[PDB]
Amino acid sequence: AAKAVAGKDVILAVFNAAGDKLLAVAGQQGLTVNRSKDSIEITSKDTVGGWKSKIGGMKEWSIENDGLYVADAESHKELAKYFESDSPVCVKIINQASKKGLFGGLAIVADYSFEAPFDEAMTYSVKLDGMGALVDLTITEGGDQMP
Amino acid sequence: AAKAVAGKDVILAVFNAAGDKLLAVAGQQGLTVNRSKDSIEITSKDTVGGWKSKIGGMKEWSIENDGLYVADAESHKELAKYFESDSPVCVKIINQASKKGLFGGLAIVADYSFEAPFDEAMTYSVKLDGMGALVDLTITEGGDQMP
Amino acid sequence: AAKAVAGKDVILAVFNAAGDKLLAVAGQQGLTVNRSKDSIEITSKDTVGGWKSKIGGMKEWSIENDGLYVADAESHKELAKYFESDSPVCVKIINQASKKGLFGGLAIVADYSFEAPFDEAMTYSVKLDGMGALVDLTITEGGDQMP
Amino acid sequence: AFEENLYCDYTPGAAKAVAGKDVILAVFNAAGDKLLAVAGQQGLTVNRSKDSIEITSKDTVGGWKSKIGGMKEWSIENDGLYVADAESHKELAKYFESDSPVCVKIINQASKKGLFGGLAIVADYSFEAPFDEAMTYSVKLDGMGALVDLTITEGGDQMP
Amino acid sequence: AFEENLYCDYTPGAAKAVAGKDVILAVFNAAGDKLLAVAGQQGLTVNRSKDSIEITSKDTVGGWKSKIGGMKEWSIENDGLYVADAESHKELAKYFESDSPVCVKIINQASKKGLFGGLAIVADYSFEAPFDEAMTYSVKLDGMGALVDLTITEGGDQMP
Amino acid sequence: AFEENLYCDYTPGAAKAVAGKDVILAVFNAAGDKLLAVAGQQGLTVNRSKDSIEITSKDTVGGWKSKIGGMKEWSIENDGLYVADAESHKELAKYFESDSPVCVKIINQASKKGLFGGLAIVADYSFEAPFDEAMTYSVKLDGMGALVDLTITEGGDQMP
Amino acid sequence: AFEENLYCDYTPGAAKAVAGKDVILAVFNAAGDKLLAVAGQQGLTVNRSKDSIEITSKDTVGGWKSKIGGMKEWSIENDGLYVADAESHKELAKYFESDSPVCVKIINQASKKGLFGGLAIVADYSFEAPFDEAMTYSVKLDGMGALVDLTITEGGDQMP
Amino acid sequence: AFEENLYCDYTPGAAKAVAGKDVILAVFNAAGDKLLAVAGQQGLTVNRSKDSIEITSKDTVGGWKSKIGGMKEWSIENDGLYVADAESHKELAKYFESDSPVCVKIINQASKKGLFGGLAIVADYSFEAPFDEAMTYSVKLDGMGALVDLTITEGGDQMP
Amino acid sequence: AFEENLYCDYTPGAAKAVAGKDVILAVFNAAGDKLLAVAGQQGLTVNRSKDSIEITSKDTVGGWKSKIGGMKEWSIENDGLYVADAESHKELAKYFESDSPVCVKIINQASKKGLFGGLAIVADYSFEAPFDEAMTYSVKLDGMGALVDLTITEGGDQMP
Amino acid sequence: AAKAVAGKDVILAVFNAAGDKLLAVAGQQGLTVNRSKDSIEITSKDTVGGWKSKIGGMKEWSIENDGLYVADAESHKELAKYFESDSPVCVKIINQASKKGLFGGLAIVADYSFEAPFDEAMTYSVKLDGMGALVDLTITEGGDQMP
Amino acid sequence: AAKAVAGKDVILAVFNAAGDKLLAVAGQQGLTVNRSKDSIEITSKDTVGGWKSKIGGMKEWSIENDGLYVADAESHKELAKYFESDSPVCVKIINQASKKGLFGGLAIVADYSFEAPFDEAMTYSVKLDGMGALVDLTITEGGDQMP
Amino acid sequence: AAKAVAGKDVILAVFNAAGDKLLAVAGQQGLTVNRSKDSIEITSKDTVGGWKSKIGGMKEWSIENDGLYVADAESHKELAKYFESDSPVCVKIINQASKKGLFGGLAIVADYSFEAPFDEAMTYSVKLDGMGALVDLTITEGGDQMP
Repeated sequence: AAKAVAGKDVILAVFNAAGDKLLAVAGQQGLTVNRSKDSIEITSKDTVGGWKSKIGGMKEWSIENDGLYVADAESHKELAKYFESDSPVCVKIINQASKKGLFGGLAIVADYSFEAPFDEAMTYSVKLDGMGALVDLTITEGGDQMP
Repeated sequence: AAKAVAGKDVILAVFNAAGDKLLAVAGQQGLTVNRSKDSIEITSKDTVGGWKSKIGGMKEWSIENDGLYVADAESHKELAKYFESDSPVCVKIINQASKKGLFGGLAIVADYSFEAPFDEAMTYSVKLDGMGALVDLTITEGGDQMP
Repeated sequence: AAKAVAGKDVILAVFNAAGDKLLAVAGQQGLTVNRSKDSIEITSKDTVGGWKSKIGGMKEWSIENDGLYVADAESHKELAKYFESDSPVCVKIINQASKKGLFGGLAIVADYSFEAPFDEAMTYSVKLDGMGALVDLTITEGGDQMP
Repeated sequence: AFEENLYCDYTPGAAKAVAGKDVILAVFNAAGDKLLAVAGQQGLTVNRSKDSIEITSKDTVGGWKSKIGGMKEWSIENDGLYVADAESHKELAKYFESDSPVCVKIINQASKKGLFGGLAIVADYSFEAPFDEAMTYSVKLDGMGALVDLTITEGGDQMP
Repeated sequence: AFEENLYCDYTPGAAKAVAGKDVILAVFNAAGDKLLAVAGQQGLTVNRSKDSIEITSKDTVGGWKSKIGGMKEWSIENDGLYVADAESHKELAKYFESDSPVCVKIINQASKKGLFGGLAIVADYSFEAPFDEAMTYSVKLDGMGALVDLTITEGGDQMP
Repeated sequence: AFEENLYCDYTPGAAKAVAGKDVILAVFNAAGDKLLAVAGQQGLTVNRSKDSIEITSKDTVGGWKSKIGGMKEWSIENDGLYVADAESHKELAKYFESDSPVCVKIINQASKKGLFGGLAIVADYSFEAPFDEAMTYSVKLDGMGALVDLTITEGGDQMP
Repeated sequence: AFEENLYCDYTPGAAKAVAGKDVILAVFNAAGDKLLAVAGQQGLTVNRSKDSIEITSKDTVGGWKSKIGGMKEWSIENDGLYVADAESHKELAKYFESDSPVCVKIINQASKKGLFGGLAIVADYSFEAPFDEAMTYSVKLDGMGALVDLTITEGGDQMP
Repeated sequence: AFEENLYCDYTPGAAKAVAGKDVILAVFNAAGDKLLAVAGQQGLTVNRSKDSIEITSKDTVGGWKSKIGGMKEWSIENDGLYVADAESHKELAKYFESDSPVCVKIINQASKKGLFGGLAIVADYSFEAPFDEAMTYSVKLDGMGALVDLTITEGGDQMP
Repeated sequence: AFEENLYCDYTPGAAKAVAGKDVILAVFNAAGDKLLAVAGQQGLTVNRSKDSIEITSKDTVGGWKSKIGGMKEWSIENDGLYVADAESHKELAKYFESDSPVCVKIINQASKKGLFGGLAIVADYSFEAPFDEAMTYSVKLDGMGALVDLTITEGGDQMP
Repeated sequence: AAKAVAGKDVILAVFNAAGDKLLAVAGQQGLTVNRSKDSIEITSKDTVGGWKSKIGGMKEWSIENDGLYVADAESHKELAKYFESDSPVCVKIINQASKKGLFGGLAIVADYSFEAPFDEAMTYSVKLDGMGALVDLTITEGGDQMP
Repeated sequence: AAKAVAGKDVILAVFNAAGDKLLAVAGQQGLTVNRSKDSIEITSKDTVGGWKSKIGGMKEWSIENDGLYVADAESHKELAKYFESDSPVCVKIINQASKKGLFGGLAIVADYSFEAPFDEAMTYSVKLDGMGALVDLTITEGGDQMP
Repeated sequence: AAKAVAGKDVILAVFNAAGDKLLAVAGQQGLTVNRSKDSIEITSKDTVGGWKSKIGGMKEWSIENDGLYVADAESHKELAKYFESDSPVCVKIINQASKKGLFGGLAIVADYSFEAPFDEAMTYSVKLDGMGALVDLTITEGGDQMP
């Protein structure tokens, strides 16, 4: 196999308003994807043993991406438009090395903040909150649009 | 393009009481702009799937700025008046290298505090809470009054 | 005796969908097994002494795992299937040095998250919440299927 | 799911629970040919009560109060998200204004088994519009006659 | 918005939710030519109830209590931030002092569709002045007559 | 405050709020020449209620319950910190023991505009002294007639 | 467990506690041969009350009102997780519809000792299905006669 | 405390607050010569109310309801820590069983001024003993007659 | 404990507090020879109330209602952990079923002083078994006559 | 101007009991002045836009000063009396180099704590909670009594 | 005197199920004996002064022990049985250098978790919650059984 | 003056049961004295200004003391007796260099724990919570017994 995938090869990609171009957000430096599921309590004391009973609940997901900020790139000119208009955004995760998509979904820009240290470059941070199903493209055929 | 914006060129500017001067806050050493949106829950389980559904909620913004404190400069004697008079203040974010405005809005001085360590220079911290819309000047035409 | 067990010799393994193959989670780098019990307070102050009285409650367990992520790994292609289908999953802990099983049980994939730096390899994290009893195999006879 | 099920007991002998995301309230349309699930559902409560008449006779040994059972009533409350365009809510309003009996059913949409069917009356059709929330609706149905239990009676599996 | 909607589905088939910031209360002015949106609105409650008369006959097989639907009534509750200078607030006071029946409407200002219009009486017009908050008002309107549902009836879309 | 108000809109077109620290209760002295602000004020509530007389006639088409406007009453709740030697607090007690009507006014200091004036009786003058807090008082006023709304009428703007 | 029990006293002389996971409500089937434990039990409440008749006679020195004991009543409230297919939950419906009295027993399944057995009527068999949890049931039984305390009377220890 | 009080203003013009730790309830002994402060005082509530009589006549212009003041009443509720051997608690019981009126005075021990004196009867003398706390008592006093305030009337300054 | 007690005052001049772990409820057995402390005690509440008769006559100067105290009543509420085999619990049930008055006493087990003795009726004897806790019990006793206060009367200190 | 103020020149001074002597708190090693205001929420959603509305709240202030502790110092025999007597203390902040006062006000000694390491000298910490207005002496005329 | 006691000399010991043997739990590397007493507040402000009156409340204790985990050690084969059976366990803290016992008690295994990093040895952590009195053997005579 | 006080000279001592002997706790390495006062909020907004009004509340104090633990020392054989017997302890903080007492008061032993690290010596920690007045000896005459 590959035995690893270098972190500099997976990127976040945003669909433009018409959906014609998959713009990779410029200045990407970090990325984390959270996928969680709740747990319900079916603990009813008619069962032998001594262990607590649980089942699976609801699933949700989120994405955090931060990096260097340039305000002129078309990718950052779209994130502002989506943020101000409260429109759902289409996000995809691309392994630009193996040329395969990873995870696509609809998200809402929960945060768009950025910092300007005096001895560094102005860095930006983005949080996207999950809106519906996060389609696992590693288990589902298709989803390989490159840009 | 630019591929980056060095942090020593993004500054915070404040409109004076009359509004005729855009005074740059002296002693600036750090700048953080936070922009957040709430996320509402509409999970009703007559919907197929298995992912917890959300929409985007209400938007808010704020600015933190810290640095060296100078007591006699014009800028620092106006933040005192704004804090004391309980008046909204007009704030702007300026890229003093690219000479483009970034974000302007009305803000409230929520925190105006400072520290005087013995073996260092006496530093100040400022927090401004957003009152209403924060205009993204990177997507809107205008907003370039420099000083 | 052994006086110790090297930490690279203890691994986490998962049963496939039909349960005919025990697959070691590819990319394993860390592991933590948490087993906790509740405590009930029975302080009825008709009792001489002066120390607070307690008894035992219910027992829960969970597993934290993390390591390097390989997308094509069939074990990683099965954890996704278990997470998506909300189906209980059979997990086991193997000491590959002594070829002895340690802990097996049914769990729910509560969290399946992964994060990718810019200067490192893409890492993955898994949280498994106990769906009932976790049978310790070091006290009970059996449980030694190796793969 | 193997090793002779030594620690993983996958044997199905019961469910031990029914997730609330699977019990749904359904209403028959005006024609009675289509079962519609009330859209935006988020809660459901079925109350079944029986009156208790006292028959205490003051010439009996003991010291306990004697009681007998009376009549039975049933009611349903259901709240959730309100979408005024859903045809199910375009059906509830017509029943509310027409003062007509309405046919209601409770479906375990995961077990594909009916639970309780009956004829009820829309006693209250109210809803809330918080400024920072989504508009929620509340529905109260008062029973008109017997609530037929489908867990002990055959049939009642019209799924939609 | 592409890849054949493999993961992003924007297809319009419903709303699936109605944000409460999209539903407002509108009041007709005295002359009836201007619909004023009550300024400072923050909460909205609509109550619609029907009684239940019992006709339990002691000669009916079964064991359940028989009923029919009673009289119908309705009411509105509102509350929000109060300014004494707004014209809409300058109309509620006039109606309250004059005992004049007031025409009220519920507007989905997002979908541009009316919901409920009717004549009501201002039963309660109260307000508070908390020292560490903003002075806020609460209004109760008791329904006089039918609550004309605009979701089933055609028309009633005056937005102002 | 400039750039043609491109992002900072300083135009005053309304208040959009009235902070609760601006609405005070004022009481006329015995002579009626001095308006005293009740010292230590921390909370205020004004209740205005109207009764509803039902005229439901069993010969009306429709299906909704008919009601009209009844009689109107009003009351005021105040609470705050109590200092015994304050002139205002030495006057409410006098009105309380003498059972005399007391003239009350609601004043917005920021707008310098009267809101509501009337005659009331102190139906309750109670206060608590928690050990770990400051001793606070509460006053309940019931009004015998017209609560004149100064937001729609001319005059009545005395500040004290 | 040793060192002459210097710091560890394992001596059994009482229970000093009875965990709630050891008290089970059980029901006799229609035939009366099978004792079924109500599946999904999560809470239990036993209420036993007596009335108090007053005999305050004014010709008695003192100043305290005199009372005696009235009649005795008892009831059981039990709530928990609900599965419709369970055998115990299927008799409760049959008992509830048939008005038939039900024999109920409360058992310390850890001590294998009966506590309270008697006849009761199912006054309420209601249940709720929240959308974000498992659907739960609640049961109320009112006692028609004596509740025999098995802790002071010999017998009554059937385990199922 | 200087620089012409440029920033530090001590100048006494009021108290602006009265700490609750300075307000203590005290009772007169049976002989009436010793004023004892109830030990363990932790809470105090002095309620004073006046009834309202309605004089609504259907021939009055306006549109509001007419009322006057009725009869007045007062009561005191004091709770705190309880010790059995204190003289104050060894005097309250003597009043309680003997059903004798007790003279009560509420005193500001800081300003050395009395506030309210009266004659009351212990209508409720209860106390609580939580296991993980100190045992707490509560007292309710109902007055027979006038509650003479000492803030408007001269005198009543005996401290003990 | 020294340096002339300059900062450490070890002189006992009062208690200033009585922890609730030192106040227990004890009952007399059927023979009346053993004082048994209720096992599993965790709470205790003693209520002592007195009625108030109004004697307001409409020819009295003032404005306050005239009141005189009526009859006196007392009651006790206890709760805590329940163990079935405890002797005190095997005595309480016998009194509950037999309608026999029980002699009850409140004991300060630290100071070895009796507090209150009386005769009571077990009005309520209920207990709960939450699934994630220990089975708890609650007892209500209503007094048939005078509750003898032992803090004012000499005697009554039988400790067990 | 000065472009900065050295931190070893900002000191805290306390008025004595009679108010005749402004004592510099002996042992000063640090100083922090916090000034905060609250924020009221006035979101009325009959207003177009999409950004959250706020107004000015309630203002308060506090000071924390820490350093080395000398018990026999006159200033440390005054703080103890104020702390024990529950009396307001008049505090002032001095730029002892520029001979200009900064802020004066009445405060309550909320905390007076001190810690004594084994291998270092005995240090003390003081917290003063503001009772009312913190008068700024930089935008107001006067207030320059040095001692 | 000794003026110190080495930390490699204090050990935790467990009485087995029969109680005939005192087991030194293998792999010990850390101990923590926490003993706390609650405080009840008796502030009644009829008392002169100005300080908050308190009394002593209820007492409790707990033990934390972490170290290397060798599963085959028969000492660990008793901790597992106690954890699974919810039976109280007799615990003694022993100074193997002075040959004196310190603290005996009846405790419950409230937490039994362990960690397996790939670059270290498998470490285990155990929490024991006190069910009643912790007998201090330093004051009381007896309690000197080592094994 | 002194301008400083060495931390190795501020030492904690407690009184024995009879109170005839002042014993310094053997093995102490640290000491912390906390003295706190509450603050009520009395903002009545009929007042001009714009700041928040506060008065002082109740006062209470506490002591933290940790160091090396030696069991045979008589002083540690007195703290254990107090902790077991729930009796108040008279504690005094003295300056063994200037032979001056600082603070005396009654306290309860709220927390008496200790650590046994593998590569260190056994260390102990003590928390004392006072019931009422902590009389400071630096402003009052007396309290000067060293032993």
